[PDB]
Amino acid sequence: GLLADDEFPVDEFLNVNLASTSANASSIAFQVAKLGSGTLLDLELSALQNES
Amino acid sequence: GGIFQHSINNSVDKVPLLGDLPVLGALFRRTYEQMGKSELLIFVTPKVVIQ
Repeated sequence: GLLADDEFPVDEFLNVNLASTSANASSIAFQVAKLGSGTLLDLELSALQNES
Repeated sequence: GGIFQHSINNSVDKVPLLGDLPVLGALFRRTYEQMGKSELLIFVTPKVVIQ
């Protein structure tokens, strides 16, 4: 109950934040959310490969 | 004289492994292709006016 503003700290949530930084990168993301025992875990992969 | 020009461009951006599958790959990639061609020529022809 300690912090005042509570919608979701999307940036304070993440442990490892090393996303592929581009405009055409493709991703996919998996989740496990209980909310009864509290546990939540998220995992997203992203990639890109081009040629010219 | 004259000037001749030609140009060709190709480009692909895809998903690292799926955008190469034989028939399904087209679901995982964008493809771009362009071609141009140009040609210029200059002629001259004189003639003596024989009245």
